[PDB]
Amino acid sequence: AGVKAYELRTKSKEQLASQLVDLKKELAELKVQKLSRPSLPKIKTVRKSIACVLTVINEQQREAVRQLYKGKKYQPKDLRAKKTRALRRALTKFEASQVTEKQRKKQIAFPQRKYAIKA
Amino acid sequence: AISKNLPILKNHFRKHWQERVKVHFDQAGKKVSRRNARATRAAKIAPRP
Amino acid sequence: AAQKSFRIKQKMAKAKKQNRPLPQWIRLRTNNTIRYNAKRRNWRRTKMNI
Amino acid sequence: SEKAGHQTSAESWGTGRAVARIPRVGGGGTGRSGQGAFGNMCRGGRMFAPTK
Amino acid sequence: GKGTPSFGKRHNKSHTLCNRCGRRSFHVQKKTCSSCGYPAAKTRSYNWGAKAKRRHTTGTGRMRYLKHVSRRFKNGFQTGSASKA
Amino acid sequence: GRVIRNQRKGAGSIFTSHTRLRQGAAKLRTLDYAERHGYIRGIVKQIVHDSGRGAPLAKVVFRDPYKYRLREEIFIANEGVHTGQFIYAGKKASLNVGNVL
Amino acid sequence: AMKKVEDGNILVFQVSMKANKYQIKKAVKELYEVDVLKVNTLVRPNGTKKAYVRLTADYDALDIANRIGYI
Amino acid sequence: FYEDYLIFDCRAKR
RNA sequence: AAACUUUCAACAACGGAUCUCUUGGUUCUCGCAUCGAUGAAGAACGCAGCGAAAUGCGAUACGUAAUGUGAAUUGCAGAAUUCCGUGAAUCAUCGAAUCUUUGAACGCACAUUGCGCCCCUUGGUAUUCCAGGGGGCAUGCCUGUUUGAGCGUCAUUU
RNA sequence: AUAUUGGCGAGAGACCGAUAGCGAACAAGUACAGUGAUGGAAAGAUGAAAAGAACUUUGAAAAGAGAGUGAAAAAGUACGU
RNA sequence: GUCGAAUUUGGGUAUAGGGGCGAAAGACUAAUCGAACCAUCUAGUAGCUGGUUCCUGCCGAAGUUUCCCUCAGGAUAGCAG
RNA sequence: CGUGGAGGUCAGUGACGAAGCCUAGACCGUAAGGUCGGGUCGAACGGCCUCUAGUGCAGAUCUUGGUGGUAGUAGCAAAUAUUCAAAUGAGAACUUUGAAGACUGAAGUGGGGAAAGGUUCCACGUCAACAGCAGUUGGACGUGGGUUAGUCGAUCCUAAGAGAUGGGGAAGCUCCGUUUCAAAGGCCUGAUUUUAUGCAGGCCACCAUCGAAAGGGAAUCCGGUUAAGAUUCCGGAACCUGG
RNA sequence: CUAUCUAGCGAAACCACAGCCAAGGGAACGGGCUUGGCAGAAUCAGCGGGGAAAGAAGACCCUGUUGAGCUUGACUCUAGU
Ligand SMILES: [Zn+2]
Repeated sequence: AGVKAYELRTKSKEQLASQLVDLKKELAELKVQKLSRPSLPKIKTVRKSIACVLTVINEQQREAVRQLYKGKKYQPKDLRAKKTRALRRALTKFEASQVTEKQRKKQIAFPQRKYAIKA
Repeated sequence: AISKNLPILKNHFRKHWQERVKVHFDQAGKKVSRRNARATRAAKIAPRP
Repeated sequence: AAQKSFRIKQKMAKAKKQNRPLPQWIRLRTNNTIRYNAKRRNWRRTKMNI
Repeated sequence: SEKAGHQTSAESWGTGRAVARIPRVGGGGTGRSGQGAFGNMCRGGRMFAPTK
Repeated sequence: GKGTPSFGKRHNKSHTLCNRCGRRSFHVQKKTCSSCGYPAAKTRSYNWGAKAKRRHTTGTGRMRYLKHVSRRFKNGFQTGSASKA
Repeated sequence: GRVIRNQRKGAGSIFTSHTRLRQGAAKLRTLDYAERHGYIRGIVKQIVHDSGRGAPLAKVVFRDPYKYRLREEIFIANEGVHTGQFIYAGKKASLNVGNVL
Repeated sequence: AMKKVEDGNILVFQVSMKANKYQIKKAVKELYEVDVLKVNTLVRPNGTKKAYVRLTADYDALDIANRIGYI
Repeated sequence: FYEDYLIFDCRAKR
């Protein structure tokens, strides 16, 4: 069965810490039994739940750091995007849509007109 | 090498020509693509000719 | 050798754990074609070359 | 495939070994070693006049 | 003398393992792998060695990051997450 | 043909010198101020054998005139030079054996 | 190993290969509430780490090993 | 692989 | 005359041809543009209740979360509340995470699981020693700041 | 507009049909060789379904003879023909 | 044969292919040396050798001319279809 | 004449048995080859008009695979040498024990290690393959256990030598060189008591790093203990370093 | 100690088919052909006459408009100087 994440996301941080150490104690108490018994598949669920709890904690802290660095340039290299080396190095649409005044005037005066040819 | 009465031929296949042989199997698919591109350009410039 | 590096010892340990026959329940699985372990190594027959 | 039959480093052994002079596969430990190579009459071989 | 007896004197390894290729091709006296070129920055490759390139190039391993690049591209390198439709 | 033995002696692979037991380069003292305006005194502390050299060496000790230090020079010994002997190096030095006029 | 823990007051554990004697000592003190006298580590030939942990005379490894739940 | 040495005879050959 | 030899047939063998199959290849065409210091490709070691591999993954280890579908997985065992439901599944999807030791590999090194330095903190009666925990310390180049050096050099000093 | 034995995704063939076709239809760039660079395989098909032969007997056992499953054991994992 | 030294030897280390090393034998350089090994150019060229896959029917030779660094071959005329 | 495939026809044959294979059984054809019957077998296949080609084998010291005669033959003969009984077992020239006879003969067939190997160590079970006969045994097979260090070593130092940096060459992969034509760094005491560490002084100039399980080197010994570990574990008795 | 016989184990070289001679002719020295002599299962141990026995596409010689090593007032160049 295991624990669910939707019911952990409501909990605080300290509750999760206690949940976590309880679960690791339980996993120890299971790995002392696995050597006596041949089979013990319950252990997978506890491993699974530990992983879920850690994922939740990681997300809770990463979101706090996002809101901390909200509204400013220079946020960290694991919170902002990843997309690709090239696309990160490429011109923004600002930096690419930049024109000279010489060409803006010509674009406003003489743009491609919408013509049609029957009569 | 030279033999009976036949014209002196000048066939330029003493290089590695069989690395550069372009057979145009592409012809029909490419015509299709040309037609579709023309139609696309038309739709983009929808009134224009 | 006896006075050996950890890396060598580690690679040996891996070889040891690998020196096993099949688990005989894999043969019973559906669409199974594995009859035996064909990567099986023995110290007399074939050397690791590490 | 143009590569077909030619993905080997085979060399004839010559004369004095009591074998045909077809190119043969070098090395050891395999079964393929010593086997004929590159030829139409040979297994793993190149077909005669490969289709273009 | 040059055969069977002289092969008994062979107990010193000219090559050991490399930390970039794991192949037992690292020469101890020259400090150079004969497969990977380590510790050169450029992985050793030659185009006369086609089978060799074929044995080490991309795909021959896991592609721990690059498997997913086609998928991220297909979905447009998006961020955020779904919305429980 | 083949590269001959005299041609192979320039790479310096096995034809280099065997220089481990040699005590050092038997150089005279650097020409500073004393040796061109006066003299400076040193003392011979030991005569020793140098491997690959049929002439013995003399470990002459001079003083550094600028720092409290005891820079030691390695001279080729001359016939008659002995331990406890004072060597005088410079322009205004006497014409005796061992001196560096 | 069960002969060791009855007689010599020596617990035998499987340990992370990144761990050392300091960590093992601290961790036995934490998880089992016992004072450790010495630690002796070997790397087994299956690649795992084995720790022999000898406790003080105040405690008895036989009495805490069944508290853990193995004997 | 083998180059046996006994087939080598130059006595009476030349 | 039997045995033996040889020939042919039946049945039995040896062997694995032929025949029929084919989640594979090969070629042709179409379409797209997407690796990496935000740490790539590749390598090593490891992870499953019972796996040596392949495949997958990284001490959250044949996987986590999220979304979707909607009751499986399967070789055995086991679990069942998960079955008119925030929910099975070696499911698909994947936008959030983890991502050992390495590698362009980045503290110095490496035939070593070696040797250091800085910050914050904890314990040991401790700025200095020891240990643990977290975070850091490459090169080259660019822009800028700060601190500087040079009778290179100007002015102003009394 | 042109190129494109690579990569991602698709569609097709008067192509090959397991000594062929890619080296690789399979745990294949594997096993194995080699100091090393490098070299480099073999290996497909039971049957619709394991229903993969309970049980009896001879034998130390493997196995045999019987019986039995199955449309067929002239299909018994040394398995289509 | 020699056996206290121009000795024997381990390990580390250097010397890498027209290069090394050589008390010099063209000796050794991983069973490879009058120029190692690996892969590629490379299916290298060959007037030279060997081989060249079904039936029947009709016709049916030449080993000679001239030329060629030509003489184990080709062009040419001739014989044949 | 035959083969692989393609367009067409025969509304062609076929699980009531396609193709294939065997057949000193039949029929046709000069022949290539075709056809029928029987047996086996199990899923597809053919005649005619045309198209197409990776299209027909006795040879190539052909390729790959498989099999023979040779032939139950050569042969399993170096290292002095075995024998008796019992037990085990289905079974004993070879296993185990015992008794005897022998050898290595301390420049050993002993006891330990270096390299290399890598779990071969040890136990239990066990004999299809391996042990060129055998096998109840084994370095085999299967399942498991097992290697404990402040003092032994690596780690540290330099050797021959290797090799970044600065710089210089080179189209370039990279080469030279290792203190060089470099502005190449860090150590004691403190001084303050916003206070943590700046300024106060002063000192110092080497100028990376790698390179030895046989060189150099801080320090441990006895007794006991395991199936298998020990200068490492237990007991006792010591020592070095750092603080 | 082998060989030898036995129990167990168990290869290889080589092989067109095979294995009695004389002469004849014949690719000028035949196991086969012609003419003659002859000719009776299956075989063991030895032997070394023959099988122009096996081992290797002669290493001597010649040919190749194939090479390489070496030399030199060959032909043509060249690092260096
Ligand atoms: Zn490497």
